[PDB]
Amino acid sequence: SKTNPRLSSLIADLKSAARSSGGAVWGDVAERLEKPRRTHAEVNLGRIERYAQEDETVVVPGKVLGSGVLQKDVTVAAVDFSGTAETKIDQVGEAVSLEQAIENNPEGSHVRVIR
Amino acid sequence: TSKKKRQRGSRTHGGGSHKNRRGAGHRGGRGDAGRDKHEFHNHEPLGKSGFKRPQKVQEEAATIDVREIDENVTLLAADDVAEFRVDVRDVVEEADDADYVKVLGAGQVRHELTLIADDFSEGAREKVEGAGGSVELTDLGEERQ
Amino acid sequence: MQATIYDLDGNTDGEVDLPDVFETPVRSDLIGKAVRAAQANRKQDYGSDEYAGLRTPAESFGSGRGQAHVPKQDGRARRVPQAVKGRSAHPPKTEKDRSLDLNDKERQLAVRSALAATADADLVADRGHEFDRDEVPVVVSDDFEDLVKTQEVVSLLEALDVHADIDRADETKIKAGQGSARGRKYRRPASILFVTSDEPSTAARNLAGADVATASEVNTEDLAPGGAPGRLTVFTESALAEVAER
Amino acid sequence: SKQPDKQRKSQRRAPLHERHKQVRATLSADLREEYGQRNVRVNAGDTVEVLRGDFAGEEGEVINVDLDKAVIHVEDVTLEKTDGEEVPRPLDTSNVRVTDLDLEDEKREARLESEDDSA
RNA sequence: UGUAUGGCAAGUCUAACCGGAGUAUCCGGGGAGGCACAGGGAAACCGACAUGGCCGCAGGGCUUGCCCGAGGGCCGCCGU
RNA sequence: UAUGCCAGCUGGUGGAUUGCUCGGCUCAGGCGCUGAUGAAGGACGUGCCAAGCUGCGAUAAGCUGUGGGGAGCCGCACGGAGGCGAAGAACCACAGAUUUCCGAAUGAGAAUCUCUAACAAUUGCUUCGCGCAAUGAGGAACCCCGAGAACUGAAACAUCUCAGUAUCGGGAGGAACAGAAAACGCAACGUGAUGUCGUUAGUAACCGCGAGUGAACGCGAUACAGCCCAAACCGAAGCCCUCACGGGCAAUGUGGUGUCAGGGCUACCUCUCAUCAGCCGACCGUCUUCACGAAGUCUCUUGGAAUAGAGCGUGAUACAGGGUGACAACCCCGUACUGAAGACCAGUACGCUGUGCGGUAGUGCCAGAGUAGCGGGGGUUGGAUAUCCCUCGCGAAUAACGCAGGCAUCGACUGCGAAGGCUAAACACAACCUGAGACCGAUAGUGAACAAGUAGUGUGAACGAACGCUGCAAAGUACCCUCAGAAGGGAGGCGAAAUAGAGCAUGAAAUCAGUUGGCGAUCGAGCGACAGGGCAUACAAGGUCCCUUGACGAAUGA
Ligand SMILES: [Cl-]
Ligand SMILES: [Cl-]
Ligand SMILES: [Cl-]
Ligand SMILES: [Mg+2]
Ligand SMILES: [Mg+2]
Ligand SMILES: [Mg+2]
Ligand SMILES: [Mg+2]
Ligand SMILES: [Mg+2]
Ligand SMILES: [Mg+2]
Ligand SMILES: [Mg+2]
Ligand SMILES: [Mg+2]
Ligand SMILES: [Mg+2]
Ligand SMILES: [Mg+2]
Ligand SMILES: [Mg+2]
Ligand SMILES: [Mg+2]
Ligand SMILES: [Mg+2]
Ligand code: NA
Ligand code: NA
Ligand code: NA
Ligand code: NA
Ligand code: NA
Ligand code: NA
Ligand code: NA
Ligand code: NA
Ligand code: NA
Ligand code: NA
Ligand code: NA
Ligand code: NA
Ligand code: NA
Ligand code: NA
Ligand code: NA
Ligand code: NA
Ligand code: NA
Ligand code: NA
Ligand code: NA
Ligand code: NA
Ligand SMILES: [Sr+2]
Ligand SMILES: [Sr+2]
Ligand SMILES: [Sr+2]
Ligand SMILES: [Sr+2]
Ligand SMILES: [Sr+2]
Ligand SMILES: [Sr+2]
Ligand SMILES: [Sr+2]
Ligand SMILES: [Sr+2]
Ligand SMILES: [Sr+2]
Ligand SMILES: [Sr+2]
Ligand SMILES: [Sr+2]
Ligand SMILES: [Sr+2]
Ligand SMILES: [Sr+2]
Ligand SMILES: [Sr+2]
Repeated sequence: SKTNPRLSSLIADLKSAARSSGGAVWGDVAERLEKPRRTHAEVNLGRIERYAQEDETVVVPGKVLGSGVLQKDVTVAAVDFSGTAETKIDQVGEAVSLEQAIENNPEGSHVRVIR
Repeated sequence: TSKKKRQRGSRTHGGGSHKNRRGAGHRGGRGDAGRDKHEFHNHEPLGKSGFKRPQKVQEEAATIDVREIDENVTLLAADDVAEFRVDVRDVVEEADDADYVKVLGAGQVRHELTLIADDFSEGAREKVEGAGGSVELTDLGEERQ
Repeated sequence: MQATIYDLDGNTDGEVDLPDVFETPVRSDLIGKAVRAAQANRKQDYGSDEYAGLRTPAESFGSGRGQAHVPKQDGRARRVPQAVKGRSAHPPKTEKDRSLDLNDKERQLAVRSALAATADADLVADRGHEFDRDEVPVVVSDDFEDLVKTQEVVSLLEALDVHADIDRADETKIKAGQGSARGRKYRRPASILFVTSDEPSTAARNLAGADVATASEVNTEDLAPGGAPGRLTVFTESALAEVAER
Repeated sequence: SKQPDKQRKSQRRAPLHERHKQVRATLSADLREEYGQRNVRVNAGDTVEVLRGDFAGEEGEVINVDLDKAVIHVEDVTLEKTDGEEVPRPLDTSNVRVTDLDLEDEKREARLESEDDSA
């Protein structure tokens, strides 16, 4: 059982979006967030640079960390970003909260899941 | 409700027969007893292996890969900007208590670097020279002969 | 956001920008953790005498006299846990660490979040406080630190429609249970926290349920008593500013 | 101290001179104005009015002051025994108020009239 | 040594102790040192894949079987 | 229906339960030696009446002085008699008087007494006389120096482990011990007395290389403080006792100088604010005690009693806690604020007096021996070749020399001067004072809330309990009847309550008396569960239930 009220809300909002709109991604991300913290994603930048492409939103079902270089102009969506991660992404792209990604894209289209 | 909290009424508290949880016999001896007899399993084998050199004749090098230096060049604006020039002795942490500084060659070198350190590996040179640049050995690093 | 400053008569005397920390998302689980730690860290070590019940040469007679193998002395059972006057089997021990640790960042985030909960009028009313305001926290001028009388602070809070909270706290409860015999007979609701800058308000401290604090050291406990976020607070203009870099 | 056990201990085990504070009663409006005090150590000879017991409303002279039991005997505030004898009902000075004082002592009068000390 | 939850994250945590104070709580300071950030070798000593290939779950895409396919799987290759 | 079974009712018995806390338990701060000037401890005394406790000592629950305190008092302990106190008692603080006998116990002996002037015994000084002094014994633990197990662990057991633990002998203090490098050895162009705390690290090291055992340098902190002899060169310039006189000590050396920034001596430069000795002598803080100290005891209702409810009002630098006939900031003590005193810090810091720091050149004048070191045998340690120590034997150099830097020898390099000595502060404990508590709450918590180390057991060493609660106030039951009766009983009186009447709040179960309902002297034993009948039932907190008929109608089904 989760103890964070904000994480509980995010999961509920991800579910509401997958059931209402035409998406399967937000319900898939919700299922990984309901799982234990150790299973959650701890993704560094060097991985988003390798597998992501432009005009396709990167969804991290965990947290983005600041190791490595990111050159690509990508919109990265996560539960949280480290202080350095958010700074390094905003220089070349855009660090967006998963809560914003649900309002901007409720259908969960043109999105890549990275772990 | 924990496991511990549900034990009142169980009699044996999960130990099986009440003839079980007694003394060290239930453990097969106290501590590491029988590590070579009845409980030899998954124990490191008996015996001596090797020797140790005296601690004050032991050198401890401070290591850093080219990948760490190269990934943080734009962030290291507090250092020299050449035609980049960086003294490795100022980058590595715990370089005070260490005997010498060594640059190892793991990863890629995407920039043109002029590195100054006490020691370099064969692969640390190949990657800096092959990506257009030099490797400068310190006056302390003049031990290689 | 903007926070309206009030003078000693309760009239609007300008307004200053409400600092960024008051927009920190309310996180009750983290606030509750910081309070649980503070309350546990002031708890004293205790334990029964290490030799209680062991001061006897009592021996068991063994088999033979139709009696249980219980250590006896002068035909009276002793020492063992099942015996009257015997030792306590697993008693409270002094050696036990009754303190809880907390990461500085996790504790600092809780102080910030508790400070932020103070800026929400609905949370403040949900916590229990009685008041007739829309804007919260109550921001008063630095000339508050110069007040000497308690009755003068009453008048200011009556002018600020925030005195109804002290009427809530003007009722002591005589607790159920033996805490009474140990000096913990009474308890009362927590009312208004007064955060100043130089010295804690000597004038406001005796008000029913009131707590006084300073912006350099105001913690999670005085900001959120019992771990419950949203305390009705009054800040000094300089306190509001100093509580920004926390 | 703050501990109840220690508070009652210090009161019940207080030395004779410290027991004077246990036999103090409040002064009337006129006497509070005249001497600048709220209360006084009740003396045998003072006139007092009962404010709380079954004898509430009655006036009388203080006949005895027992420091040991920390109680006073007031005139006509009695209990009738089985044989018919009228024995005094001990009163706690906290339930009593002083209407008139006995100032035969020069030291009690001096203490009552000075602003630096209290009686 | 696991697990659940929470903070921070290529870092993380302070210990003794110091200052403050509302004086055992609490606020600030303290990174000494620990663990992590490279390994292999008794030692001397040497020192690595920020991805080269193929499958493919979830998810996404399309003109609805076809593409992209993190994680995962099978290999290569690299250090000693 | 006898004996009797089950449940209940009234009354016992019993003392659980609930409520209460004069005691404990634990943590924290402060403080900390006593004794031949006879301690601590014990014995026996001591009161108007006095058995226990407490106090006290033949001046015996007390005497004197100063200060505080105050109209009361004569301890625990509420009696009777009597007495003391305004000539200022009680009570508290400080100081003083007295202070029996045994007790280190010291004139000698002795189960607390006795016999004929006593530092007994061992010492130092010495007027060689017990003339002047010292030691002895105690203390909660802490501290230092010695002696030193075993159960146990290794699943046996011997080395190892338990453990330098338990226990024993000796000894100091308020704290001990340690301590100004013959150091370290991140080997350095580096550190710089010592404890202690954190870490270094379960690392190095030990080990039937099994089980196990286990540092240090360094670093970050705490607190910081460095000095004196021996000898060289001087050579009585000196020291102790005494008011003095005078005496004693001292050439086998008192005293000066000096102490690795080596020193001395010789020749010079300059200078001192170092050091050592001595005088003066706190602030602040901390701990404790004390003085002062705001505001309702108004209305109505209930009550035995407002501290309750409703109404009106007040203080607050004070809404901590306690008391008071029930829930109290404003009734009483206190509490905040301010101020006073004592103790500790501390005879310390600062200040002062005096002395005088240091440098150059020359000089083989001086610089601690059974030592350094080697060997035999043991203990101890992580100490391994490379810990520390004991024992037996052997045994050096002289600064131009010597020791150390984790095997030995020689050289180099770096460090440092052993075999003489002193030393503040930071740290341990908890007797003592004070404070605190998510500790216990009378079979708990101390063995001990009570007569508690009490009663009691044992020749002795030693062992060792149980017992808390009337009531607002004793108003603690007058009078009368009965009786062998201060018994008990009856009647009666008090109180809100006696089913609060003395081990007296509440008053469970086991269980007992009486009694109610059900069963019962022809009948069979896990005592019941589930169904269904009899008989029994005040209210309350449950309100359903029966029969004709009718509607619906699964499986089944005439
Ligand atoms: Cl990654
Ligand atoms: Cl090695
Ligand atoms: Cl060093
Ligand atoms: Mg016990
Ligand atoms: Mg209860
Ligand atoms: Mg007066
Ligand atoms: Mg004798
Ligand atoms: Mg044995
Ligand atoms: Mg064994
Ligand atoms: Mg074996
Ligand atoms: Mg050992
Ligand atoms: Mg060392
Ligand atoms: Mg001299
Ligand atoms: Mg040994
Ligand atoms: Mg007991
Ligand atoms: Mg009773
Ligand atoms: Na068992
Ligand atoms: Na270092
Ligand atoms: Na005992
Ligand atoms: Na039996
Ligand atoms: Na503890
Ligand atoms: Na560090
Ligand atoms: Na019979
Ligand atoms: Na003391
Ligand atoms: Na007596
Ligand atoms: Na005496
Ligand atoms: Na003597
Ligand atoms: Na003599
Ligand atoms: Na065994
Ligand atoms: Na055996
Ligand atoms: Na061994
Ligand atoms: Na009263
Ligand atoms: Na030897
Ligand atoms: Na050395
Ligand atoms: Na009892
Ligand atoms: Na029936
Ligand atoms: Sr089990
Ligand atoms: Sr056992
Ligand atoms: Sr074997
Ligand atoms: Sr470092
Ligand atoms: Sr008395
Ligand atoms: Sr009494
Ligand atoms: Sr930190
Ligand atoms: Sr020093
Ligand atoms: Sr020497
Ligand atoms: Sr009992
Ligand atoms: Sr015997
Ligand atoms: Sr009667
Ligand atoms: Sr049968
Ligand atoms: Sr049908």
